[PDB]
Order: sequence, then C-alpha cells, then structure tokens
Amino acid sequence: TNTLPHVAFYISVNRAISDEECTFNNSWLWKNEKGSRPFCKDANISLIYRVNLERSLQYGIVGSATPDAKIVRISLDDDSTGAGIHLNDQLGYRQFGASYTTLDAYFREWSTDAIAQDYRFVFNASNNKAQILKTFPVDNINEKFERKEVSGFELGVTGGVEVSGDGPKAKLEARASYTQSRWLTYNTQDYRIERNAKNAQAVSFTWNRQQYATAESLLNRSTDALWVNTYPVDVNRISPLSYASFVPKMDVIYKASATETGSTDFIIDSSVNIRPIYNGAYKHYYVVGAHQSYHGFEDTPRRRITKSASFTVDWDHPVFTGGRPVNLQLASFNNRCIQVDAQGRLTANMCDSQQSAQSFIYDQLGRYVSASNTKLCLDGAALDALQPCNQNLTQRWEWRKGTDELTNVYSGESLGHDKQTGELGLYASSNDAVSLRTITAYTDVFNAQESSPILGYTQGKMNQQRVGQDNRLYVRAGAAIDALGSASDLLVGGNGGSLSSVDLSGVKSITATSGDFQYGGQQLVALTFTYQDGRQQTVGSKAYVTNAHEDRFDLPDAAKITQLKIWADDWLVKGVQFDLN
Amino acid sequence: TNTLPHVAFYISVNRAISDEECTFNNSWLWKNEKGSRPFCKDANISLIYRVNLERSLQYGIVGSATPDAKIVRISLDDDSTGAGIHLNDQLGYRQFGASYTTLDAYFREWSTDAIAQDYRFVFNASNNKAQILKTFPVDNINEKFERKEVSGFELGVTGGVEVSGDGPKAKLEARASYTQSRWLTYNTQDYRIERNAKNAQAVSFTWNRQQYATAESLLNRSTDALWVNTYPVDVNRISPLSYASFVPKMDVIYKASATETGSTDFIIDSSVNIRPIYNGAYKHYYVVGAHQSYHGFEDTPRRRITKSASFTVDWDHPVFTGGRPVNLQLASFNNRCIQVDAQGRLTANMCDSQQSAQSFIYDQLGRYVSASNTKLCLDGAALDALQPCNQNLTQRWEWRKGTDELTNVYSGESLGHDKQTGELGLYASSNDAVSLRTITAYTDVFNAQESSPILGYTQGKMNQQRVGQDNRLYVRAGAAIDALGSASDLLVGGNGGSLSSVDLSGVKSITATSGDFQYGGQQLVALTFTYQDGRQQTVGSKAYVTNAHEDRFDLPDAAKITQLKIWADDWLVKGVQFDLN
Amino acid sequence: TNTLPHVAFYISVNRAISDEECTFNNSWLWKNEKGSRPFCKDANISLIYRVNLERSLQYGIVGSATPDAKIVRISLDDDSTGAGIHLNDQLGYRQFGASYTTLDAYFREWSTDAIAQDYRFVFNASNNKAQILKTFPVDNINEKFERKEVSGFELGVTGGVEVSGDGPKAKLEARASYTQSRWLTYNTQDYRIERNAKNAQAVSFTWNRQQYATAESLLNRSTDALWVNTYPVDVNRISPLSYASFVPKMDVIYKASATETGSTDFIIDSSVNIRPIYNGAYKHYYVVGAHQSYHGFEDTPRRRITKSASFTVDWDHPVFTGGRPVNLQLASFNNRCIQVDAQGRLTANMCDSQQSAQSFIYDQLGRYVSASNTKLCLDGAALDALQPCNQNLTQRWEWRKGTDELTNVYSGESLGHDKQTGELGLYASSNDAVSLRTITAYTDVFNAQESSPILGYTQGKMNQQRVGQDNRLYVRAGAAIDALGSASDLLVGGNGGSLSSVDLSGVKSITATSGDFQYGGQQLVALTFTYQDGRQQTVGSKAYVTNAHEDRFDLPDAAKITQLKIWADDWLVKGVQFDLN
Repeated sequence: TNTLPHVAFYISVNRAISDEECTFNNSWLWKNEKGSRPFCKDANISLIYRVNLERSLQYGIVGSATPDAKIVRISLDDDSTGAGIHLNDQLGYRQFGASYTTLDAYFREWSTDAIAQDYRFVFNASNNKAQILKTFPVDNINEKFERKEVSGFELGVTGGVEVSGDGPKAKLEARASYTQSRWLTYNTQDYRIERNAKNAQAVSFTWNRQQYATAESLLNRSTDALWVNTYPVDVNRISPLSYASFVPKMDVIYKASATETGSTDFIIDSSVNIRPIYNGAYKHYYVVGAHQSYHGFEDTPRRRITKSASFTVDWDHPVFTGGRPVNLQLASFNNRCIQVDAQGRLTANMCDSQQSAQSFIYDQLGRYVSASNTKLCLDGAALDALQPCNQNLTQRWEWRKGTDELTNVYSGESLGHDKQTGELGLYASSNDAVSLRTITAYTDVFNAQESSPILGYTQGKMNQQRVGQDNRLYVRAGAAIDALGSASDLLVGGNGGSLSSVDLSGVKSITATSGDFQYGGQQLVALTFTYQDGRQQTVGSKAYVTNAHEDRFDLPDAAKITQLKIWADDWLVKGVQFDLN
Repeated sequence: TNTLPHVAFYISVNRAISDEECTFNNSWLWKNEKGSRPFCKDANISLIYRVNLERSLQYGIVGSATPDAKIVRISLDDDSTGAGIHLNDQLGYRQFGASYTTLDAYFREWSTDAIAQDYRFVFNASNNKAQILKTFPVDNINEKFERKEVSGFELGVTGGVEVSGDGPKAKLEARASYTQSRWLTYNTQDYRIERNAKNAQAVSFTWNRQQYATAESLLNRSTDALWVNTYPVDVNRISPLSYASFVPKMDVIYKASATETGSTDFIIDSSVNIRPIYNGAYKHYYVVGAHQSYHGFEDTPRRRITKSASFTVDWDHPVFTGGRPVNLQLASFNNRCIQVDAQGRLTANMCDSQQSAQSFIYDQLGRYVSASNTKLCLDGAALDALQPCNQNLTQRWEWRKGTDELTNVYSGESLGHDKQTGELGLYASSNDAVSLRTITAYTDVFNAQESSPILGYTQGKMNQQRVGQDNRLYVRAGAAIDALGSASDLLVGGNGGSLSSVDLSGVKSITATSGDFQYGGQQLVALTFTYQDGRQQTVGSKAYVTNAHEDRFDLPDAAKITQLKIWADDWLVKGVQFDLN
Repeated sequence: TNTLPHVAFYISVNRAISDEECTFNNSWLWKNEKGSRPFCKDANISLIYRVNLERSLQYGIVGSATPDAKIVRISLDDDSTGAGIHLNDQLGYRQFGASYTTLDAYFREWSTDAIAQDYRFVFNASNNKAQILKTFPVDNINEKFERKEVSGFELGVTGGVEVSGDGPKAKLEARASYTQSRWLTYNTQDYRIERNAKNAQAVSFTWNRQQYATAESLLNRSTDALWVNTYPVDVNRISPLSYASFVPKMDVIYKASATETGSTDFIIDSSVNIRPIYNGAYKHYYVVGAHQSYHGFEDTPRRRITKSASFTVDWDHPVFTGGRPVNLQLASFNNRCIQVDAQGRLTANMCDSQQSAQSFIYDQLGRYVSASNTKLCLDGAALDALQPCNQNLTQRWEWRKGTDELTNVYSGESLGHDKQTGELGLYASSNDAVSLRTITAYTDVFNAQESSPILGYTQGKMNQQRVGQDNRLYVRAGAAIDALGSASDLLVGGNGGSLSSVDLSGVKSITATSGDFQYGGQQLVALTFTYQDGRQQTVGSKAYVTNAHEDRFDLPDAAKITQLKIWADDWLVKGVQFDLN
C-alpha cells in the first residue's frame, strides 16, 4: 500500500443495429425494378473498453528516469475485449434474372448477405491540453519482401534415324536455350492494421480488407457455358473474421503536461462499415460461338453505423497527484475530520472519506499537502488556515512511536484541537479543553464518476457551454434541430427554427432521435423530454427522416444538468451530450 | 533514493503542413497548360522525443567497470513515440489527356496523391565538446544472401512407328541434354534503415524506399490496346506505411568528457520528403499494328518539409555529478539554509530546494561537496568559506545516532551556528547564543528548464552571441534579412540590407516567417515583434516569398532575452533561436 | 565495494579525410586524357574503443577455477561503437566517351563514386610480454552447405491419328527419359568477417566484400544495342553498408604472465580501403551484325587511409594487484599519511589519495601489502621500514571493534606514531607524545593516465629510446626524415639526411606531416616545433610530397617529453610518438 495509485472503470458501448438500417437495393444494376430487402439480421455492436488514469511517478520522487507526466490510458487487450461485432450468422443469396431481352449485356445479378468491409475506431481529444504518447501497434506493418533471380542455360543435341520405304534418313540436331526469371514474394493478411494519425490529438485505427477486398476476387470462376446456372461466389473464401464476429486489439495512451489544469473530454468512435456484395454475369455474343463471363462490382453502396461514448477527466483529480491520501481525524469527537475549503479556511466537518477536500498526502520530508490542490499545505505557524508550501521547518510532522500524539518538528509542541469547536492549535500538554489524540487512516477518493452517454453523431466542431442561471435551454426547432445553447445569443447552428425555452429541472429522461435527413446528411431531428413528475413536451419533427435510431439517457435521481456539449457545423446539430454535476 | 540520478523531460515537435506547401504541378509533361492543385490534405508532423541526462557512475564509486563519462540520451522507443507523420487518408487520382494531337509521343498522364518518398531525422552537436557514443540500430542492414547452383543432364530415346497408305515407317531417335542454372535470393524491406554519420558530432537516420521505389515499379500493366483507358497504378502495392501514418524508432547516446565545462546544444530535425507520383502513357505507331505502352517518370519534383526543435545542456548541472544532493538546514531559525556564492563565501539565505547552490553531496569518506561546483568542499579549519577539496582529516562529518548533532571527526567538536546571523562555527557544547541542532533533507534540483523553439530553417554554420548591455538588436534588412547580431561589428550574414535597430526590452512574442525566397533558396523574410504595451514593429517584407510558413514564439511573463543563435551562411539568415533567461 | 577492481577509459580515434586524398583518375583506360576529380565528399573516420584492465582473480583468493593471469581488454560492443566510417552520401556518376575512332575496342567508360572495398582493423603488441587469449568472433565462419541429388526416369507413349486427303495414318510412338541433377546451396554475406592472426602478439579483423565484390558483378545488363546509352550499374545492389556508414564489432583480450614487469604498448589501426568503380563498354563489329557488350574492370587503383592510436599499460599498476587498496592515516596531524619510497623507508608525507605509493591492500590473513610493489609488507618487528612478506605472526593486524586502535596480533601492542614527526612505533598505552588513533579509508588510484597520439604511419619495426640528459633530439634532415634518436650514435633509420639538433624543452605543440613520398612509399616529411615564445622551426621539406596528410599534437602546459618511439625500417621514418611526462 505504498505503490502507484490507479483509477479504473469501464465504458460499455452498446448499439443495436435495426434491420431497416440494413435495407439495401436487392440489385445494383436494377435498383428500382426489383426492390429492397434487409441484408443483416440482429446485428449488434458490443465492446467494453478499459480506462486507466495514473501518474507516471509516485509523489515526492525526484530524479527518476521516467519523465514526470500525467498519463491517460485507453486500451483493449486480452483482459477485456467485449462481445464483439456481429452482422450475420450465415450468408445466403437470392438470384435475379433479366426481365427484359438481353443479348449483349448483363442478364443475371446476385446479392450476397452483408459483410464488414472495414472496421473503424476513432480517438479524439476535446482540446489541445492532451497529446498522444504511444500506441499499440507502434506502427503500421513494415512488410518483409523476398526476391529471387533465376538464370541459366540449356544445351541439347538430337540424333534421329528413320527407316521407311522411302529410304534411310539421318538427322543430327542441336539446341541451345537461355532462361531468366525474377520472383517476388510478400505476406498479406486477411485484415490489415492501418494506423492513422490526423494530428497530435487524434489517432484512428482502421481494420481494412486487403486480400479478397474486391467482389472481383471473390469469384472461383471466370467463364462458363450459358446453360450452367449456379452461385459463383465461393463463400468458403469469406473467413468468419468478416461477418460472424470480430474483436479489435488496440492501445492508446495520452499524456498531459505537469501543471495542466481544467478539463478535457475524450471521444471513442466504434464503427463498422457495412457493404453488401454484388456479382453480375456478362453474356457475350459473337458470330463463331456463345459463352458467358463474370465481372465484379466495386462501387456498390456503403452505409456506416456509428456509436460513440465519452468520459471526462479533470487534471485536478486527486489520483493525478501520485500519492495515497490520508485524513487527519480528531479523536475527541465521535465523527469530525479536518476539511479545507477553496480559500484555505480550516473547519471540522462531518467525515466523508470519498470527499477529496478532506484528504492529505504524506511526503518524504514530513509535510502534509492538500490532496485536491497540491500548492496548499498544513503549517504550524498559523494553524487556522493553509499556507503556501516551502521548506519551512514548521511544516514537518512526525508521529511519536506507540501513541497518537502528532508532534511538530520545529518547536517540539504537539498538535491539538478544541474538544467542542474543532479549532486546531499548538499545545505542549493536554488539559480539560484540548485533546491531543489524533487518528489517521487511508481514504477512498479514487472513485471515478460515471460518464453520461452521447446522443447523435460525433462529427464536426465540438463546443462546450454551461447552463445559464435560469436553468432553461434554448432550442431552434424546425424539421431538424437548428441550434442549441444556454442563452438566445449563444446559439451555434441553424437559424430557421422556432425559438423556445424548455425547463431542464426535474428531467427524468431525454429521448433523442438521429438519422439521415430528407434533404441530406445525418442530423438530430427530435427530442422528447420526460419529467419525473409525469408531464412531457416535444420539440422537432419525427416524420421527415429515414433510417432513424433511438438513444435514451436516464438521469439518476436528484441531479441537475450542468453542461451542454454541442456537435454542429454551420447548418445543423449532429450530436449533443448532457453532463451531470 | 540511493541509486543513479536522472533528469527527464519531453520535447514536443509539432508542425502543421499548409495545403499551399503541398501544391505541385498537376502534370509533369504539361506543366503550364493544366495548372496546379493540392497533393496532401491536413498533413501534420507530431513526434514526442524523450531526453535523458545521466552520469554512468554514482558519485564516489572508484574503478567501476563502466568508464567514467557523462551521458546525454535522445531516444524514441515503444515507451514514447508520438502521433507520427501524416500526408493523406486515401489516394485518389485525376486523369489528364492530350490537348493536341499525338501520334508517337506521350498522350495520357496521371497524377497520384502524394506519398512519402523518404523520412529523414538529423542530430547535430553544436560544438566539439560532445561525441557520438552508440546508436540504435547499431549498424546498417548486413544482408544475408542465399545462392544455389543447379546442374544436371537428361537422356531420352524415342521410338516412333507409323503405318499409313504410304507404308510402314520406323524411327529410333536419341536425345541428350545438359542443364545449368545459378540462383540468387535476398531479402528487402519496404523501407530500409540507412544510417548516416557525417562526422563524430552528427549522425542521421534515413528511412528510404527500397522496394517499389520507382514510379516505374508501381505499374501492374505493361502493354494494352489503345481503347482501354483505366488507372494503371496498382494502388494496393503502396503499403499504408507510406502515406497513412509512420513512426520511427531510433536511439542516439552522446558522451562528454570527464571535466568538460561550458555549454553545448543539440538539434533534432524531423523531415518528410514529399514526392508525388507521375505516370504517362506511350502510343507507338508502326505499319503492322497499333498498341500502347507505359513508362515511369523518375525525375519528378521533390519538396522537403522541415521542423526543428532544440534543447540546451550545461555540463555543470547538478545531475551530472552523479549523486543525490542534500542540504544543511539550521534549526534555530524557522527558514534558513546554507548557501554558497561564486567565490565560496558562506551565508544563510532563504531556503529554496530547487536552487542548485544550496545542495551538497554526501560521499563515502564523509565529506560535503558543493553540488553546483564539485571542486569546493566544506572544511572545519576555517568554516566561514569553502576550501579546495583534499584528504584533510578536518573535512569529514559523521552524524551522532539518535539525535541531530553534526560532529567533526578530527577534534570531536560539533557544528554550531549563530542563533541570529547564521554564522557557522565550532563548539564543544551549546549555550544561549549557539544551537547545535541541524536538519538534513533531500533536494529537488533535477528539474530541467524548458527549451525555446527554433524559428526558420536549420542549415549552414551556427553562431552564438550574447545580448549586448544596451539590449539592442541590429538587423540589416532588405527583402529578406541580410544579417543579425548584437553589435554593429558582430553582424553575421549579408551586407545588402539597410541597418536598423529594434529594442528587445519587454518583448511579449515574436512572429517569424520563412519560405522560398524569390531569387533563390530558403530564407527568413519577416519578423514582427510584439511588446506588452501593444505596439508592433516590422522588419523585412512579406511580398517577395512563396510557399511561406509561419511560426510563433511566446515568451513567459516577465523574462529577459539573453542569447541569440544565428543560422546564416555568407549570404542570408536561414534561422534564429531566442534563448530565454 | 569488495568485488573485482577495474580500470576503464576511452580512446577517441578521429581522422578527417581530405578531398585531395580521394583524388583518382576520372577514367581507367584514358588516364592522362581526361584528368582527375574527387571521389569522396566530407569523408571521416570516427570510432570510440573501450579499454578495460582487470585481474581475473581478486587478491588473496587461492585455487579458484579461473587461472591466475593479468587481463587487458580492447573491445567494441553495443555499449560503445562511435560514429562509424563515412565515404559519401549518395553515389553519382559521370559518363565518358571515346575521343578517337573505335571499331573493335572500348568506347565508353563510367566512373562510379567511391565505395569501401574492405574495412581493416589491426591490433599489435609492442613486445613479447603479451599474448592473445580470446577474440570475438571466436573463429571465422564455418559455412553450412546443403546438397541435393535429384534423379528419376520418365516414360511416355504417343498415339497419333491423322485423316487428310493423302489418307488415314496411324502412329504409336514411345519415349523413355532419364534425368539426374546435383544441387549445391550455401550462404554468403554482403561482408564476410575474415579473422587474421599473423603471430601470437598481433591479430587483425578484415571486413571484406564477398558478394558483389567485382565490378563485373555489379552490372544488370550484358548486351544491348549500340544506340542505347544509359548508366549500366544497378546502384540498388550497393547496400548502404558500404558507402553510407559502417560500424565494426570485435573483441580482443590480451593476457600477461603472473610476474611480468616493465611496460608494453598496444597499437590499434583503423583503416578503410577506398576503391572507385570502373565500368566500360565493348563494341563488337562482325560481318552479320553489330551489338554492344559490357565488361568489368578488376585492376582498378586502391588507396588506403590509415589512422593509428595507442595507449600504454604498466604491469606494476595498482589495479593489476586485484584488490581494493586502502591507506593508513595518522589522526594526530591534520593531514599526514604513511608513504613508502623505492627502498622501503617509511615517512609521513602529505596525503594524496591518487598516489599509488600511499595505498595498501588488506588481505585475508590480516597482512598489509604495499600496493605499488606487492613484495613489500608492513611489519611490527622493525616498524621503520617495510620487510619481505612471509607468514610471520608480527605482520598481521586486527581492528578493535568500536574504536580506531590498530592492534598487533603477536604481542598485543598497538600501532603508535609520534605526534610531531610521524615515526611509527609500538606502544601498549598512549601518553602526551604518542597517539593511537588511526583512520582508514578507500583510495582512488585507478585513474588511467591519458595516452599521447601517434604521428604518421605505423609500419615496420618499432623502437623505444629514452630522452637524453641534454633533452635534445637528433634529426637527419633531407627531403624526408632519415632517422631519429636521442643521441648521435643512437640513430635508427637512414643516413642520407643532414645532421642537425633541435631542443625539446618547452615544446607547446608539434606539427607532423606525412604522405606519399615522391621517390617512393609513404614517409614522414616535415616536423614544426612550436615553443612558448611563438617562434617556429622547420626540419625537412614539404615540396616533395603529394596526397599529404596533416596531424597535430598539442601538449598540456608545463610538460616534459620523456620517451621517443620511432617507426622506421632501415631506410626512412614512417612514424613517431612522443610520450608525455
């Protein structure tokens, strides 16, 4: 119980994929002729990330070889992966024939159940306070190549003897050959890890198909007779890594400067790029004969499924101080602990070991440092308030062995407290009003507050705005949400909506709907606010959108909405996150 | 708290690449007809180096098998790499056709999105006080080769029997062959680590393309009919190691002599050599038939992006002493510590554990050595000033067990101090004016001061000049800066500029601009000094430079510029670094 | 602080390569017609060896399984390599054409930038006192070979049926083949480590090219049309190990007998064998047609660059005793230590822990052995001088626990010393004139004296001569130095020079010039002695040397030249080394 501190918690990422989200044209050549059908059954995304916050050094260690910095770790390894990604259980096909007269054109088209074209994962920093330190894999694949050069020559002499009715013959023949060939050999994987770093704050890992990446390459036939009609996609070539179940492996480790303060958000985008398979047959008619050839379609439609979860980290968190905090508890009272406010006034409140402000770090020099703000220390010169920390002899404390008398190094006096009010003070000996007994114990301030889900799509610029004093939210509402903000002058987004105000007090849940807007793009279209008392109110319209998805955010009891994060470009809002506390 | 000391700090290297810097001719054969367009979108350079300073032996260890020397380490490994280098997210292409009629010439030309021809990293020593000790990789690739010699002979006898209307025939035929072929096999990588050591002070690592290094080799076709028009660069061959994201891995460890003093700088240069891809088509017209052949262009333009960061190391730094310094603190006062000036006078100042002059090293013999200058020691014969260190018996100190009385080995007397002035003295026993209590603690003098950025390009000879007493910076400026200096006689650079004077007092920030000068080469063109008052000032002109890049330098509050580093050859200034404090 | 002792120090080997030394004829067939040009730009040699001196057993350990011997280690490993060897940064070429009429001869010749034909490293022992113990690699490569014998037979029967206007035919044909081939497979490296051991005192390591070792093998073409004119050397085949940067890996470990005394020098030769590449084209004219063939030149010129560095080891050094020396210090005085002269008289001088004569080794039996000469011991029978060591009971000492009274085992008396003169003596109790307090401490006698550089070339027999009483150096002056020596009768070398005399007193620096002598070979040509007065002095002439190289030697202030090492055979002087102090 003297090693590094750690804060660990999970992020569950769940997003069911509706069958309607998997609706695609039953044919690529004949879109409007034959209609549409689902391509994935009960698709689901379920991963479980692990988050670790840790300072790279213990508090008070000077001269260590590992640079002093604050480390945020987001990882997936053997110890925690999650259910995976699912799209189907087995691949079937429906065959389509030419309705019109076909002689020199395509006349048969095949639809193959959906496969995962590529898995995409995105990590984003909310501001510039964080930087990317190291990643796993450390690099993209640095392929190894093998070459061969084969050369040589061949000599041959031929002796032939023929006897027939015509007469004896004789042939002596000579041959001289030369050969030369160059070989090339390299390894490719079924899925290739493509690392992508847009800038110092964001790095994205893309599992992309490399082998069998084209509908062209999935065929096991090239030409066949006209009367042979069979499924030409050798489905054994599609490995179960593509449609059955997949799980990634990645590590990202952010760092923050030594004295960075404030806040920073992290966004984790898990996404699978669904792409059905289309294969068509080509009929060729020339004078001499008739045959049939196949082709592969490459520019078939692709639809992307996105689910996002975020979590907030404060650099002022106690864990980043790198020590194991303890509290000073006055033993005269049944339950009284020393607590420090923002300005440094010392009072004795009710003990609550999960409250950061009541924790102190015990260093090598014997000083007590306030856990929530490492620049304030306990000083014996004026014990009614904390003081700036320095090398003063009056700020060192030692425990007398075998008892609980807390002593001051400088003057030899002890630490004492009022038996009734909790005021600290220095005393050489006890009396009927001052007790010297003080007890210390380790505290649990390493809980991580859970993070609220995100609603919508996480694209474009992100803004952060605090809720106003009136606790009312301004929404510009039309066919889709135009803008959001805490005041009528702080709207970011559209202008065609209807101005209104919705009370955020007592909100029991929020129902957000997002999807493909009728005019274009993906937008947030509908928000339904339900209160714990039972009344409801709805803004926006739910009837001008297709491929909609429903996300729900249930506030725990007795909470107040405090911050609004707005995902919006110049036109419309694509996402919004409601923080608590 | 007893092992080797270490000083560690990070270097962040960020440099956004403007789209303008990525502008290239849309075609190589037809420059002026078709124009230009960007070739890389949102390119960025972001690496994070780790710097370690350490002495290879602890202080006071004699005759250890590792030679005594001072070690400076600059490295990138799995523990810290950074975001990497980015140029594009996927490679597109635009196709171009012949505007005029072509019969036997090139008539189709292709432009491929930019790829990284080679990555380059450069390390430079500022003077000859440092040498390169070891590097990783230790050596270039020492390829292994495999040879085969295949030889043999073949015999064949043929019996032929024919029956026809002409008559029965009979043929007995003999063959005898000889074969010989020689094989060659070797391994090549997609990128080949080329180590380059210009001299003992500078070594550079060049990641260079080896396989698929020519626009010739990227083609998957050689000949095709005139009517077939498709993109002929098999883009699957370009591995994601070239354009998506790349991260190096190398170590450089410098060494400095045992008693070297003064200062020495290091320069770290990250550079990615952007090179677009050009492919052309050849139409051949001969009498018998008509066909089309491809070619690869090798002399395509290349443009180099450079970002440089530096840091300064003083061989007199406390960490290079190889011990863990402590300080002697007088206990009578609340806050008084022993401090030594330049000449060795001893006075009691305010304690500041980060001040090097107040730190002392505790060796094996029991001597106290001043950490700031290891040639001075504490001596009991004349305790008001430090003396040259030797084997004198009066320079050894031992702590009395269970108390804090500092004793002298020679006479048995103790260490004493004035209760009011802090004057040291020898006393056999205490009194009302002299107290014997002294307290010791470990000190944090291992912080590393942050390093100022470099403005411009780091090429040519480098000069270092102290800021003058008047705090005036002389700039001989024209279209670009001709020279810089601290006095009218110490201008290094050109002479065609008009002499001027800019005051360096109260500089709040510096705006530097660099790029390709109109006449030739890459120069520094304009500097805009911002004062805390709010007034600005301009030297040079920004109207005669293309492909310019902008860098900014923000000084901390209340600081004085003290050193000027000038990058300039005989003609013009290529870069300048403003050291602080 | 009880394990093996060690002495470690670095040897820096720096040698700039002038562009003039890289001058070669621009063509091989046409020497005088075309002229000459540089072939290497900014070439440099920079390695850093590590030297370790150690005795294989701790002092006093009897019968250990490792044989008792003195070990000298010279090595290069991953922990210390140096910058490497550099010749060029990229390989360019210049093309030459025939100025005269060429029908059946060469008509085009190519010059390729220089590459390192072979790297060479040489270790020499100065006398027979040292032998080679083990080396890394332990042996040359013991190649592994793979053989295959392929044999078999093939049968074939052919049935042919023809219908034509002539009439139906029928053929039944039989074939029977036999095959046999033998394979051979072996591995070769781009550079092959060739170990070379001339005698027991000298072993040399030669990195020699094995694959692509001939200008013949560098060609990727054999025949081509007369109108095709392109560079025919496939430059990709030249691995960056040859011209970019190279670093060796070797270990040499000398041993010396148990009681060897005197001195011995070691010579370390680093040399890179520069060799340009020449390729020519062959035009062949025969009646039927005309074609062009290539050839490889093998007898191309080679020029060798040599840099030598040496260091001196004395077997009488304290470290070779294999213990950790300590010293006896009298506590009555402020600063007095026991010191032993050449003959063994004991006097109390000023302590200097780096002086070998004041160190003593503490063995298992409790004897004190003088570190400077392990045959002398401290004895209590006659305590004013050291005695030959044996098993006498009066030569054992034990410390009384808890105090510093040094006791004698035999009589029970203590070690005593005069309070004023430092004379040792035996006493049972103290008085006003004799004090018993003695203090012991570890000493730093493991510093290694710096080694002086070598001027010139290290070839031929080596001689060593002490500087005479007059401190005058005899030089035979001509076009080059004929001989050197400390007296007119002690000249080693030639006799054709003019006799002269030069003073060696107050020499602040020496300027040595060496290179290719006009008459033949490589000689030392000129020496310019610089005094403290600033005036110079010239012996020899600089007008008879081409491709000369300049080496410099700067002495420390207030130094005396004491030994002359002369590198010269019977004709002329090739090198000279001036030992310092």
